[PDB]
Amino acid sequence: GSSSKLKPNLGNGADLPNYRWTQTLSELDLAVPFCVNFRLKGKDMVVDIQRRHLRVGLKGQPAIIDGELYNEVKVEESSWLIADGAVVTVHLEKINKMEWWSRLVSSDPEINTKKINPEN
Repeated sequence: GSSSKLKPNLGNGADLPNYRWTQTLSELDLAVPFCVNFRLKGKDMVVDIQRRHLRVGLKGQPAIIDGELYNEVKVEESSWLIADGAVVTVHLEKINKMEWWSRLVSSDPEINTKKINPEN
């Protein structure tokens, strides 16, 4: 069933405690900050973008994201990087490019999509 919902951010995505994302009809952009006492390198990260699954986290630690995506993405046109100041960013290209997602992964509360503003 459905559960309690969150108000969408100005980018039509969600602000969660550990990450935030925005979207258009065709893509989604995620930011995942890490607060660590070392320089964040690829070797420290396990990130796996699958057709309908996403995993993001530090090696040896509980993943920050590890869940079923709201809908399918084109892996070949999706990507991630470690941006300055230890912020991991992920870009997802949607397969159905005319659909508002209500959440990144199924374990997150949905945003209230009634409040989406297509113009942004």
